[PDB]
Amino acid sequence: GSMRICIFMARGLEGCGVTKFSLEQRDWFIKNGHEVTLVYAKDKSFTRTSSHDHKSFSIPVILAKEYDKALKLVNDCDILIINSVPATSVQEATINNYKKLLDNIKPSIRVVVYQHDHSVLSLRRNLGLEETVRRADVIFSHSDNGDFNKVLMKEWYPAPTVYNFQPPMDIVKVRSTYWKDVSEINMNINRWIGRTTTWKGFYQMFDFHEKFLKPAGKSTVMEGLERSPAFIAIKEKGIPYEYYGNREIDKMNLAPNQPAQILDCYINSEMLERMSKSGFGYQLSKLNQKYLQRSLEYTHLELGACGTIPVFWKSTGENLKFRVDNTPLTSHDSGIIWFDENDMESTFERIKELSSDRALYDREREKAYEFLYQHQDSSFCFKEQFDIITK
Amino acid sequence: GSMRICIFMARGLEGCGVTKFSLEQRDWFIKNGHEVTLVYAKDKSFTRTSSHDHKSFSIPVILAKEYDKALKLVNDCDILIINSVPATSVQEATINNYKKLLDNIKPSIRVVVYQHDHSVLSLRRNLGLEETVRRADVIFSHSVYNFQPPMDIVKVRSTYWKDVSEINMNINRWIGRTTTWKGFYQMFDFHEKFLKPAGKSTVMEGLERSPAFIAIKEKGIPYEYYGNREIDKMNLAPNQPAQILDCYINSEMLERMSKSGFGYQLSKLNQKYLQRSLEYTHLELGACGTIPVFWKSTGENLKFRVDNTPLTSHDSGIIWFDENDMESTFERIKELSSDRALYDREREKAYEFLYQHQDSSFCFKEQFDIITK
DNA sequence: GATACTAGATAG
DNA sequence: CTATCTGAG
Ligand SMILES: O=c1ccn([C@@H]2O[C@H](COP(=O)(O)OP(=O)(O)O)[C@@H](O)[C@H]2O)c(=O)[nH]1
Ligand SMILES: O=c1ccn([C@@H]2O[C@H](COP(=O)(O)OP(=O)(O)O)[C@@H](O)[C@H]2O)c(=O)[nH]1
Ligand SMILES: [Cl-]
Repeated sequence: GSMRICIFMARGLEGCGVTKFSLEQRDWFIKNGHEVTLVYAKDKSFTRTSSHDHKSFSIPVILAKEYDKALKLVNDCDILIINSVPATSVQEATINNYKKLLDNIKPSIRVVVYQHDHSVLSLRRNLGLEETVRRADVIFSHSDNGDFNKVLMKEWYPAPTVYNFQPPMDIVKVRSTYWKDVSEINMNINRWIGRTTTWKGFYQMFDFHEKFLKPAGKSTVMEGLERSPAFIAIKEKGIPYEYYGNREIDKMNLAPNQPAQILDCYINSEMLERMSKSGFGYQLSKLNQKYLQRSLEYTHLELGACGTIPVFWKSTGENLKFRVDNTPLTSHDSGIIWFDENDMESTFERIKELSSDRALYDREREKAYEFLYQHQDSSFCFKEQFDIITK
Repeated sequence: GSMRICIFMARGLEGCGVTKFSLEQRDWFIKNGHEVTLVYAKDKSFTRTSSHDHKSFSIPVILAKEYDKALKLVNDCDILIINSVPATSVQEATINNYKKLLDNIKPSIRVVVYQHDHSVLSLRRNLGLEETVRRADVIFSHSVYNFQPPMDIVKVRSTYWKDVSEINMNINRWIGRTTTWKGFYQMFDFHEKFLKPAGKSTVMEGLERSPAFIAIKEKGIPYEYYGNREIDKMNLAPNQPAQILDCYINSEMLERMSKSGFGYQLSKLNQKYLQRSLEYTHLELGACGTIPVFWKSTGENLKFRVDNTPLTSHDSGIIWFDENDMESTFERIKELSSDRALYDREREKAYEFLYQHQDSSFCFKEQFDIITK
């Protein structure tokens, strides 16, 4: 009903899914007639702060020394949406003032908390999440069976209702901006996008390239594999690769019989353009079923929306439920290739078929785009969330 | 016996440690009967070029358009000492001519290369380091032979050492640069929690402006900034924030330090970069007559030149600043500020220890012998 | 195969 | 502070 919305990332602007969600959320609220202020605590900085285009509208605030500025911001809205909380690495002043903010927000402001993390390992790396949840008037999580719901919430309430949510994207806009004529897509390029955490399936991508793609003369690119501590393991296993920074992308060896070409971190818009011209995009996220309900990740949606053939993790499609009828995603003729770890041959065979038949290729991606649109477009999902928020 | 030495700073004259080493090296060679020419590439300019007194003899050359001039200079010596190489921010003409230079000097010239960098991050900003190693006849590193950047400690004392009666015990002077391992955050902290409340004053010289100040501000650290122009407007009275000087003239700082109760050099060098090498700012404190306050782990990681034992295992008169127990550090400082006799006793100790550890008379002799045979 | 997941230092 | 590089809990 035409309200003022303050979207708050108290952990900081990290540049990944929480930042992307906040940006898509802002867009939806603006598109639907509401006013939005996007605020983030800058007490902690992150590598991917520039990955998304937010600087022309985001408002940074140092919780440690600008409590007053933060307080006026969060209190100048009708609905306060908190998508992240301070990390366990911040100084006492930061968590102290954050907690102080929670206590001094007008009682009338509707506080909505979205928990974006899955594993308890990540959930524990938060400070003030308990007081955040206690002040929340509405709470969303990615799964009724996840650690947030089954571990933390039971720990705090031995209780408010926790609603499920999917992180939506304006899939129409992405396509309108990057979709390419199939004739301009290089069937030899296989592009994986993700992060350096085991459940993103980087090991499986290296394995698939070594056993099927490389031998078949194809090229593999992996974007987003930052050299964080987790990357140490890739070095210890002795996996072959060629690493490139963001200022040396054009110096990437995209010829056959080459190791996987790795990119550190990417600018979202630049990646979408490269992907729109890539034969196959890979998103191998493979979370434990307990974390899956209806949520695909932004990288899943980005593949389908930009026009490449999406290659997803089978068990992920099997354990996720289509938004329209709650049926497994794998039960639909979506055009998506469900990467099978125990049978990569069939996976590569499907890829071969598509690579040699532009018509079949085009038909299949059109199916993927419409399937993904129906499943997680902002026009549907944010409306569901809005109804729950204003319930 | 006497020889012609050309000291070449191909990166340019930055005005810090490499520049200081080059000038001290020139002094030692000249002092020991050798002819010296000091050459530097002016392709890249720097802020602290005038920090050290070199204009009366230094020879600038633009590698990009004075190759012939450069070639005749570096070829006009018996020993060529290369103390720095071109930065990656130089135009192709600069590095191209530098490599060409290495390939055209007489094969008979002894080329000595000194690697002053510590972290690999500083190394990756060096060009032509490949061909430099190839042409090099002798190579030195801080931690291939090891070396310590020596200074003529006795000469500094002789020029600035003041009677304890002339020293202001309330002044705490930190010297360094705007890079976290120089320990400026610890100095700010120490002033806030111990020095300021005790009515003491703190001056921090060398903190050049940089993006790091964005972080200093965000942390809400109080400070008053001064350019080398209005050093006269510096408020040294009690109850003041740390007083910062952006850049300093070496000779001027030594004079200021010689009259300061305590000098601080809080560089924290990971044990990997530490072997025997202290920095010039370390030596400068002990040489001008102030009480040196150094970083504890730095002294624990470094080995004394005389017997290879940790510096901290000696009764050196040096106050080892302990981030984990700053109160004890402050109590040590108070103790010395109260008894001028004890104060004099400790610095005399510091001077002799530092002299024995890294005076040019010892270190440059050691390096010359390595260079010779 | 914890492939079960997720800093610290230094230069400009 | 951001970008970049080493190599952990
Ligand atoms: O270096 C990177 C890494 C990620 N992203 C984007 O950040 C979002 C990450 O959301 P997702 O839920 O897919 O992954 P996660 O939040 O778990 O990293 C997606 O829009 C990615 O395209 C980006 O622009 N650059
Ligand atoms: O603004 C400044 C900064 C430094 N120095 C001098 O430059 C040298 C720096 O060498 P050091 O090894 O102490 O540290 P670096 O700056 O080379 O890492 C010392 O003689 C300092 O006194 C100076 O004269 N002015
Ligand atoms: Cl220098």
